[PDB]
Amino acid sequence: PYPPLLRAMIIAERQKNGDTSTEEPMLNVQRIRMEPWDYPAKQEDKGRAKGT
Amino acid sequence: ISPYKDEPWKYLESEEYQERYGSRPVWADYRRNHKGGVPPQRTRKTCIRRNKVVGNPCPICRDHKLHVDFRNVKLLEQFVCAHTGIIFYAPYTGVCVKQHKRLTQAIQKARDHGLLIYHIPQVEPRDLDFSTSHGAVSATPPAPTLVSGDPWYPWYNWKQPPERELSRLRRLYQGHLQEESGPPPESMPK
Amino acid sequence: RKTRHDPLAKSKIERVNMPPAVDPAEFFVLMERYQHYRQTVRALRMEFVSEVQRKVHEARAGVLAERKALKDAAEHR
Amino acid sequence: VRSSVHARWIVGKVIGTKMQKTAKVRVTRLVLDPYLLKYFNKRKTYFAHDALQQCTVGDIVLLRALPVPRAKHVKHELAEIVFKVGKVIDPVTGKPCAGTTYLESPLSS
Amino acid sequence: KAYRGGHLTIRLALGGCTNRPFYRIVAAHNKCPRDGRFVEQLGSYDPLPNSHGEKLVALNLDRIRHWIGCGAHLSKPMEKLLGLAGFFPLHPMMITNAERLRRKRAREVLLASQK
Amino acid sequence: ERGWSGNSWGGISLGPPDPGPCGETYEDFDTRILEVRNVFKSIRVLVAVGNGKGAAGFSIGKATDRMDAFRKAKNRAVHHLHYIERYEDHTIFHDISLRFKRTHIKMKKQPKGYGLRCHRAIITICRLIGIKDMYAKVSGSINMLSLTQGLFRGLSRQETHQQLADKKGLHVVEIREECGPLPIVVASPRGPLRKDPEPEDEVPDVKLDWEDVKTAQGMKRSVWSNLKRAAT
Amino acid sequence: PMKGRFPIRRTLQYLSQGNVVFKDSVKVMTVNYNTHGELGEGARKFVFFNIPQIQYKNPWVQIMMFKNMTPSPFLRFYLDSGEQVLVDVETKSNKEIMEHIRKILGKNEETLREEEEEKKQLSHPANFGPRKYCLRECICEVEGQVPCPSLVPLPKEMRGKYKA
Amino acid sequence: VRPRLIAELARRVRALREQLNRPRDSQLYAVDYETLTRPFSGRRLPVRAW
Amino acid sequence: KKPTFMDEEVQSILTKMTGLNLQKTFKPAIQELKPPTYKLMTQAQLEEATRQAVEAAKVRLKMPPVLEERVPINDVLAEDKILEGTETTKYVFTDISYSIPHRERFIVVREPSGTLRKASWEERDRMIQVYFPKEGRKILTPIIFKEENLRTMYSQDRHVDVLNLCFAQFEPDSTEYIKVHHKTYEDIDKRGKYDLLRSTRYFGGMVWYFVNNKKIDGLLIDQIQRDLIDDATNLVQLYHVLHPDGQSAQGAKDQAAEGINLIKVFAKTEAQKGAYIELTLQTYQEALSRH
RNA sequence: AUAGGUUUGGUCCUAGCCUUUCUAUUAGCUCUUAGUAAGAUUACACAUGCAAGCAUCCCCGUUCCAGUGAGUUCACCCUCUAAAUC
Ligand code: FES
Ligand SMILES: [K+]
Ligand SMILES: [K+]
Ligand SMILES: [Mg+2]
Ligand SMILES: [Mg+2]
Ligand SMILES: [Mg+2]
Ligand SMILES: [Mg+2]
Ligand SMILES: [Mg+2]
Ligand SMILES: [Zn+2]
Repeated sequence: PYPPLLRAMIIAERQKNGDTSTEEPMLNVQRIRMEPWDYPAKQEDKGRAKGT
Repeated sequence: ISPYKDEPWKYLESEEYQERYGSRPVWADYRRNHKGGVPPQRTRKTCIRRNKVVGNPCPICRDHKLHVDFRNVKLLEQFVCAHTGIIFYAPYTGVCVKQHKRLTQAIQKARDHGLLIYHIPQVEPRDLDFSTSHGAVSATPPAPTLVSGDPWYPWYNWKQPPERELSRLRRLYQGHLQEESGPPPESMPK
Repeated sequence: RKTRHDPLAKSKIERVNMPPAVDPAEFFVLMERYQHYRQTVRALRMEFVSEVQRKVHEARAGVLAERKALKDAAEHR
Repeated sequence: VRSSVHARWIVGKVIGTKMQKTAKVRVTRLVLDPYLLKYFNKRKTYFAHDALQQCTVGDIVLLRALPVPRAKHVKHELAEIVFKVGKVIDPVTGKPCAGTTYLESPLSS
Repeated sequence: KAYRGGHLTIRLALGGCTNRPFYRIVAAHNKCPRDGRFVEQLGSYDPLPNSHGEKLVALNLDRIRHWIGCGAHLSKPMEKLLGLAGFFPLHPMMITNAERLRRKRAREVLLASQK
Repeated sequence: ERGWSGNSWGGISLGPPDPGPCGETYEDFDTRILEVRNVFKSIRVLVAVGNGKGAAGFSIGKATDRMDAFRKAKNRAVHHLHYIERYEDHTIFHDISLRFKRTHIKMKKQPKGYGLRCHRAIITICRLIGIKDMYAKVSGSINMLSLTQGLFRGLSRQETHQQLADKKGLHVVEIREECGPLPIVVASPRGPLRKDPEPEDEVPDVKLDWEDVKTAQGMKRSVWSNLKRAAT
Repeated sequence: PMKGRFPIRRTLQYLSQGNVVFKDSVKVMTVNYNTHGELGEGARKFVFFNIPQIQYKNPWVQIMMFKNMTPSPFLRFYLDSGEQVLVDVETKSNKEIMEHIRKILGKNEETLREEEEEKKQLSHPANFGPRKYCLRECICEVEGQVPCPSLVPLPKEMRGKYKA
Repeated sequence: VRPRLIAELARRVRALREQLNRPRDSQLYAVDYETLTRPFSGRRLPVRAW
Repeated sequence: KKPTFMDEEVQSILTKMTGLNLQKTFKPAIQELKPPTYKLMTQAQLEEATRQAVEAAKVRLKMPPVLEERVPINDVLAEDKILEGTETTKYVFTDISYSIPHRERFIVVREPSGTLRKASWEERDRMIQVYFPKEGRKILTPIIFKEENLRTMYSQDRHVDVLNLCFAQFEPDSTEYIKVHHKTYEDIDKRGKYDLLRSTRYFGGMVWYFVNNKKIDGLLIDQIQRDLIDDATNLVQLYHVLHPDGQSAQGAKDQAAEGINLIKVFAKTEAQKGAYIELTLQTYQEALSRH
């Protein structure tokens, strides 16, 4: 579900624009893959300690 | 001690006031003493210090029967321009800063009480359209969770972890553990 | 604040930051809550980005903008 | 987006032709005096590429910005000669003129 | 001004006077001072209850959405404020702190009962 | 009551003028001292008289004794009275720029309640005349006699709205911001009305004063301008 | 007094009185006019009275004048596209020239009002900041809110000195 | 503008000296197991790794 | 259907009944004064200026719309019971996006119990004034609107000032606006001060209120005494159209009443003080004959 | 500037200087309370104590914040286009 205020704003905009649909606004999370925090990162992008 | 303290306006309709001032404002004959042709841009703070009057008291302080009260509309009118409706600045009449502040407060109070006439402009409406059909002021359709009494998201509620995960955490944090917390109280304890 | 060239204080050389202890159940519940919250926030952020890009595209190559451009050119001619 | 040169279209008088394929042009703008509130002429010198070397001292020319500067000071090219010095053609009637007098009458055509 | 790296973030800039705080919701470079240069003011927040017993929060929702869509980050207090407004889901730490307070008050009530 | 300063004769009242030999009383007239000078010894006094209702004048009196000079100047002033036309009996009919010898006087008509923001001698003379609202600036040599002469000349040479209406044969209509777009006809010609309108001068060729334009544009910065002062 | 004939021309009010705001296409305006000849009279007045106003409303447009180069006066506008607009102004009054140029190459009042409304949005009345940019500095200036401690001391319970 | 050539020389020299004096993995990631500190820098490792 | 207040017909009759007095409409205001300007004009130019002033007055006298009392806002967006007890004071969230009508602007309240609800009308107006200040409007209700100060205002015959303050302070559909306007109208009717509102934009609303409450007797009598007979006949016609099922309407239809006969029929049918209406009408007719 | 004092035996003109107004620093004398704001003269030299950590090791940060005004048209607009956030 959308957050309460954002859902209310979406519904209000639809009703203002003439749309009378009763379908709930919904956030797609199929494209959001929450990768575990311990997954290996890209070592190629990592830095190196400087010589001192 | 003034006998007009309870009803200050009476003093302005008494014959003593007419003899002293006539029809001119109470500040008409006052003159500030200063060096130069250009006076200081502010008046003295007060003519009365520790219950002692200064040599040249201002028009208000020189008459103890003159009371600055929001009901004494006739007195307050003398310190407001009749053509522009603006309160004179203190150097204009020579009133001290304290009496000027008191006069300004009394004039504002009288205007707020409808006792002193002042210009009220005619203004335009705040909004161009007065419709009240928008959802911001109308009723939004309730969400299914609100109808069912469930939290907006399932993760707002406490779910007891499985025993295996708790044991895994206990192994991960050996020697650095607190007492395990059970489900919290359903309502806020009173 | 200190720069990288400023020496460390001598009263802190033996300082050891002991990690805080962990409540397992609250830890697990908090981890799940963070995962869900970040998922929702990322979805909202992608939608906002899409709206911003759509508004930019409608401002540049929008149908109303193109109609206005053609009308202005015709008026000039 | 079409050029990195600030001044895109400018009109000036040619004041120098001693450089090869380059005309030194004087451009006047109107600048308000902040105190007197009167408009005075402010001058600026521009170098314009003249490939054919058809510019003469004193003629009024139009300069168009180059897509990029071709030299340190050459940022413009000669789009056209608005008024050839002593060889002005009246734009309104299209007839040659010498000052305010017609060399060839409009009625003749 | 050019900062090494950095990003835009929507945060609270503290103004007001001693013992009277007030916050301006501003989108600013993360490296800039707290009350220094900002890109745009996106709202305000008065943390002191007024004569009506209300904490007033003003949010420029259109511009907030625009700057979030432009890649701006959010400070944690702003995430909590937006969760309170209902613009975002409630932040996990609000829920966790509510549960902690519930347990603490339950312990206090149990102490009272034991006494 | 003191005059302009504690030790100054200027601004001090001399009382009503004496009854004249003609048999006329002047109890409604007030006399004010404008200048006292030692003539090398005798005393020369410049005084002004006025009834506060448009009738005013000024005179010089020379005598060995100061009081005799006062009396002579007052009695001669009452017999050389000007009449000053007043717009609504509080201000002048229009702005007046004049130069008498080396003394320049720029006077500006002002709305009601504006007060007398003018040279102190001009304030005294206006009070004698009955003018209550006006602005005045004096430039060049500040010579009291020249100032008085120029002031009286300019005030006596002002054209009223009725005179302008008769001259142009047209309605003189007043526009007030406080009254909105309502046209207030303040004067109409006694004779017939001309049917052709005034030329709509696209840009009039008027002589503007740099001080007024500078004040209007906000470039005037004087610390001495618009200072708070006692009622005048 | 102010120097020169028609000193009103050198006041900001007159300079702002102009009604010609060129479209963004215009870059250069050349004014060829004759110092003598009755048929060019308006053009001379156009140079005398209205060029300052046009330049004031169009600071970035290069305005250039030419004298006694052609038998008749004319105006030429150069546009960014390279198109040239020739306006014959012989026998025309200065007001007529202003109206013509406003009609053919001047922004209409609709565009100007749209621009003004766009400028309005930049100064949001709800924003708090210095008076140079915002109506109010602090929320304490709003009635009903907790006032500034500078003017009204806060209660002892709300002050850290007496909370510590 | 008066050129700043010493800055050019310094940056080039520092780049060369950093490319030629690279610390190796055996030096960077060595550890003193008794104190659990890096000999290269002297910084101690976090407690949770000990 | 029954005519609305904003209908072209009703607006035309109310506009004609209000009148247009340029001196009262553009009375000299007490404010910062500037030196007046002067123009030399012919008769034709003066007439042009007069008609332009008439147009300006017509724009100024535009009647405000008459609106019904707004329904209270009682809507709940969410109930997050987890937040109950975590806060002591409510949070008010106002969406200050500039290009939104104030009646479409989302304003919400998170209460201490955790309920996210929509702000009430009073809270909405207060927040709008806080963040979009309007000249003449105060965030806190001025004390002039207390009924004691309102009696004082009425005693000073400053009803127009009261209505201007009400328009500046309250929304047209708010309860306070309706109550103050109705109280002012009641005072005017009780003390016969209708002329105070003539040539003002509130006269139409006052007439609408009187007609809808069936208390036009005093206004009709005042109009007859002021020889505004056309206004009285138009008032009777407006009463009939607003109440076409009333006894006066059928009486006028049956007796074919036009002009003065309409007033007579109304006085005989649906007048609370029809006797005095008849007396005043008879006196007006007698004076007309004598003149 | 609403101006005023001052040249001469005297008048007028020209012209300087000063007075009246509002700020800031310092000095003399004097000084009760509460709140708020502001706070080395010196790019002269500095005792002493703190001002940068975090983190399952890698990295990241210490290039920020804070300070000063020595030097001084590197600050603003357009074009192009690195690094950084999404
Ligand atoms: S300036 Fe707002 S609290 Fe002080
Ligand atoms: K790290
Ligand atoms: K410096
Ligand atoms: Mg003295
Ligand atoms: Mg001098
Ligand atoms: Mg001497
Ligand atoms: Mg001291
Ligand atoms: Mg990149
Ligand atoms: Zn006093």
